[PDB]
Amino acid sequence: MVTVRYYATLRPITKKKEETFNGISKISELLERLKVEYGSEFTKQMYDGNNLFKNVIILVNGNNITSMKGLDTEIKDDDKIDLFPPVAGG
Repeated sequence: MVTVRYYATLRPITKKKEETFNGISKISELLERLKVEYGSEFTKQMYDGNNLFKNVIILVNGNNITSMKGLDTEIKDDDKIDLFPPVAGG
């Protein structure tokens, strides 16, 4: 199982702070999963202006993906993802 943390508008969107997931082993599939599971309400609540994911900040197993991989980023055995609100959001 993989643990995911919410800090951005996603928190008040799902009414939670932490939850587990299964089936996701990559960031690319993870992000797309959030928009689907949470629906458009999440994508819109996060989309401020034009783009959001382009500024979105996600930490994989405690580390920025920008300093490694973009959408092909993978998670470690630890399985831990963090979602924070981008400078464009809010």
